[PDB]
Amino acid sequence: QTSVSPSKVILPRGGSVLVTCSTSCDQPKLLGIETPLPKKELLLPGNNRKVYELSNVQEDSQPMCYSNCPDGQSTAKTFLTVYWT
Amino acid sequence: GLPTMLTPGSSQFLTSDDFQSPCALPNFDVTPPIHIPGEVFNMMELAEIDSMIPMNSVTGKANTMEMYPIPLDDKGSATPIFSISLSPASDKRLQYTMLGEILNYYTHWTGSLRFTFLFCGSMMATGKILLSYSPPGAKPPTTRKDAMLGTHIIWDLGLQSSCTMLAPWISNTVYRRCIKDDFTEGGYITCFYQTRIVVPSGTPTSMFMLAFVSACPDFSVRLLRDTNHIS
Amino acid sequence: GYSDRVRQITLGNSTITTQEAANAVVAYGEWPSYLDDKEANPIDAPTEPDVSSNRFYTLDSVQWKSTSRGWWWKLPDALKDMGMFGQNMYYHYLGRSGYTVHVQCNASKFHQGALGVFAIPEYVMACNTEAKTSYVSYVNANPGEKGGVFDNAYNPSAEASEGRKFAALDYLLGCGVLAGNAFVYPHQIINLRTNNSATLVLPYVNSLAIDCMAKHNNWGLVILPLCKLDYAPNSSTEIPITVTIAPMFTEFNGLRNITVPATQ
Amino acid sequence: TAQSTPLTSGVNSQEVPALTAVETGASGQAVPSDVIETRHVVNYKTRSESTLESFFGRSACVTILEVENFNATTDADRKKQFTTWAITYTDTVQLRRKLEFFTYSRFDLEMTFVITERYYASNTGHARNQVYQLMYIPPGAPRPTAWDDYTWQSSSNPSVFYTYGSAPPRMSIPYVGIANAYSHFYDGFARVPLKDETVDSGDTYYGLVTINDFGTLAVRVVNEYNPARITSKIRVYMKPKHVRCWCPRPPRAVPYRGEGVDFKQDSITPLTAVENINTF
Amino acid sequence: TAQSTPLTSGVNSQEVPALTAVETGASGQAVPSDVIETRHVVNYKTRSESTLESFFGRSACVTILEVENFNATTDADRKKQFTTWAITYTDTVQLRRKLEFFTYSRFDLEMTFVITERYYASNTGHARNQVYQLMYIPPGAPRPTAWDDYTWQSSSNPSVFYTYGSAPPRMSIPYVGIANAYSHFYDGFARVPLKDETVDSGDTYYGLVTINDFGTLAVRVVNEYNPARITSKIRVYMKPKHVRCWCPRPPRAVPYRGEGVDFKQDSITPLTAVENINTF
Repeated sequence: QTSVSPSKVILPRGGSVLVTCSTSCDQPKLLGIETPLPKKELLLPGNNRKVYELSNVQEDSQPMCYSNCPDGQSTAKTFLTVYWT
Repeated sequence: GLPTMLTPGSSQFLTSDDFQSPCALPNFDVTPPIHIPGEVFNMMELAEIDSMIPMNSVTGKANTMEMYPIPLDDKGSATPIFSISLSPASDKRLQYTMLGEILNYYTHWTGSLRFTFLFCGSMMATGKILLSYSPPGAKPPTTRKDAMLGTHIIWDLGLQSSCTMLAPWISNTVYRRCIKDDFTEGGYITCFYQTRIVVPSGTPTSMFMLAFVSACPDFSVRLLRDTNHIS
Repeated sequence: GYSDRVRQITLGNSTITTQEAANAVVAYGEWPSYLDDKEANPIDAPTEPDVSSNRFYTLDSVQWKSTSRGWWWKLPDALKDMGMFGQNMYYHYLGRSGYTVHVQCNASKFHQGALGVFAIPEYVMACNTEAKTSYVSYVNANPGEKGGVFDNAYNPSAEASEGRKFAALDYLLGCGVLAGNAFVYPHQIINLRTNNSATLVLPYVNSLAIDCMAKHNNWGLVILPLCKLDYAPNSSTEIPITVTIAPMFTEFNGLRNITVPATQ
Repeated sequence: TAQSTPLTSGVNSQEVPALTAVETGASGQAVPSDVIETRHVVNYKTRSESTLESFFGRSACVTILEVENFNATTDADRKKQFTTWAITYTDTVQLRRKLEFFTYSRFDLEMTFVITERYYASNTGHARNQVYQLMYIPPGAPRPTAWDDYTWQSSSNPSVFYTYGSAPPRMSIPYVGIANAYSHFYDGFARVPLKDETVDSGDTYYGLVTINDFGTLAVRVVNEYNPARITSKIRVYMKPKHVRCWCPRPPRAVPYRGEGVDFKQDSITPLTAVENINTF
Repeated sequence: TAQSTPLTSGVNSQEVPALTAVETGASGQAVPSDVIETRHVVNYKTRSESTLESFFGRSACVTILEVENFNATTDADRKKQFTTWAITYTDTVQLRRKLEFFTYSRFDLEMTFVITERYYASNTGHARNQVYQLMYIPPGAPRPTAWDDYTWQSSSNPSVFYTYGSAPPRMSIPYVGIANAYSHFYDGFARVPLKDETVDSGDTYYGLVTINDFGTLAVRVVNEYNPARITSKIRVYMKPKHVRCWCPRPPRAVPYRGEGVDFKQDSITPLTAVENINTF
């Protein structure tokens, strides 16, 4: 229903994380990633597939990626860690 | 004998047709009817009956008889007592009510809803409880200075022990849908301690409250479909 | 001068008065009556026990604790051993009866709780085994006076012996419908701050005109605790629920020797 | 139509319709003209589709029957030559759930039979066009033992002969109940187990299934055996018309596990738990 | 009829109809009796075919659906067994262009299903005659996961069963819009992205496609698997009747590239350049 391909991400503090969240539908009425992290967009052709470009990763976050397919609201998260010396 | 011509749509079996058919039991003297009480003439006679909302369907208390009583106390917090969207066919706590089960056979619905709230505390427990309905398209109300601005009702506790918060038909479309749709979203509903609930000594502090749902007499449905409870 | 909270009901030589009542529910808007001649199924002479069985019968008082989960009675068979209605019943093959169910539970003004008093036509319940289907014995389905209790857990016994009984699950109301939808039945709610008695008036509801009371159980009386009992000094107190039922407008057919059902 | 909405304005008086008491048994009664200020809305929307004649006005599916047609040698191959189905509406879960809203109902039933075929093997020749018998056996008429016995000739049983490739056969069965309505739910047995019986009927089934005999729909293939094995599928349909219903009930929430009101252990949890009580 | 032509002759006066001013918004208003001398022409020609009931009075094609029927082994072979199509008029470019003359429309829709078959392989046996299910799924009813699940039995969904070889099945769908007219063009979203959301709905689609749910037409083959793989093609048709329209618009000039009003870069040049301005 909603797939996030980079599920297991390791990346240090401050860098950028590429998150790819799409749905298993043909018409994503309402789709987005819920996090308070800065992101513009990443260019990707196709009305279904989608990449947000997250940046300035400081702490451990679990963003939720909804998708309003015509069978209810769906849910998919991703798991990301940080690094420190 | 008679010149006829066969149109398209001949020799089809449509599952919603209305045709005649030869009776396989000719001259069957049917059993004469008697006046059985409680005859239903319309499925909207069943929408106008109250039925409890599983409002307390949190992790642990769901799927048991603690799903219905809403927790109350005497502390008088600013937090909402409950909060629920107005989607009586696709919300996780409304689609299993008697109104919610009929709406999952239909697709488009209009009309206003009726929330009758029974207070099941003690006799000496007096209090005031705000009951609010906010139309959609803004911030979901969390504090009391956000839900006072909508359609609300301030309810007092005492002898007459059941209020009625009405959620009116305020909608862009003539017919909202029976799914979680963004364009036909219903509204935001909260419930705040107006002043607080006060108990004396020798009286329980933590109490409960029951929550109902029915349909106003301008409530009507269309477009019969299958449901999504059973398989 | 008059109020809705004071009500006296008299049938035969029995009387219920109540001073903190709610209003009474006539079920589906029809008061019970005798079988009219334009609908009569048998042709024998009907016995009308005019005042000998149209009177209030008081059942046993169950105790409603804080952990009590529900009760159920099958209505033309909870009166199977009550006076002459239990003697009009087993000496006749046919029987119709209206009912006046009056449920009695009262506490102080410091208690709290709710009691959904229902009256369910054709209250068909589920068996407590997964070996077979529609599989309940006679004694376990017809307890009579004492009734039965609900339960907040479904434990189907793998034995076909101890599984011949009602899987009385409270939130599925026995028959696998949600309990929050049970208000489409004729119901009243005993709320311990508002009232202390629930009065229903139940006509004879069956597809047939008149039917065997020994086989067929017409109504199902159901009492669900919606909000549990909570008394703040003594959290484990018990207030009794006493059920008082009267037959109304009874009519019987097919006289013979006494029917004595099995007890095991 | 449905009710309109009157032009009302605000009030300040002792007449309070917003406060009811559901201990009395009655539901809520406040229409939205009571508690707020409303405009005048002329309401032309009707409730015409929600009525029981249109709520049951679909030809639902109640079962799927399979017959075959080949040179039968063993005994299990001779029982594939026909199929006898006990007529009931409980062999699916969607027309049943629409009928268990109501305790008692009264309706003339209209059936239609949509029938498919296939070749079983690939290189076993061919077959001619086929004619299908569907015979309504009332309770008491002899059910067929073999596919070509004395019972299929149907001197009084209602039979239909569908030539394969035509429009599906349709017929209307009247109200055939021996009560004054079909008891969807029957809370009682078929007999009374007496005191000190040597019969020991401690296996009498509960409830509904001990009173319903509606018949038997026995289906054969009227052809003899073709060289190619023809496997058929038949989908018996029902459409309640002239519908009346009595004494409404809550609808089925948890799944079924039989012909009764029973429910299986692994699906006693119909709800999905929300995050908290304050989740829009 | 259309307007006739009056017998007029030449004029010399201050009444000048040949001069208008299109800054005022009104179009030209001079009929040919004004600026020249005309005879009397009785005009019997009517505009009967140009009306909207006859301008849309054709059964257009809106999509082409493909189902098959064979012994499915893998998972991609089980998704060839059925096809679910979201109902819209935008999957072709000719009935769409006739409807995007108008902003809002109101019409009862009449559909007809013209269905073909073929053998896939050559020497894999044969097959019997086939029956096709076409089930109208409203928004909310469960879409089928496999080709033989609980959803196809259709206890309340409108289904038609077309026996292959008959006349094509036809049905009329009423005005099912939740507005008072079908918005062909919708200039707005489905929701309002609020200030300081943690939701971050920066991928809400523009315009029309976020409000239209008309249903799902799910088609299976009711037969089981034949020995020969039968590949089918189904051409869903629409014919708007009882047509009303509002608020006209210019017609589509450049080609489409989606379900919106978008246009692709390589075809933004619909005209062909003439030699010069003085080319007859």
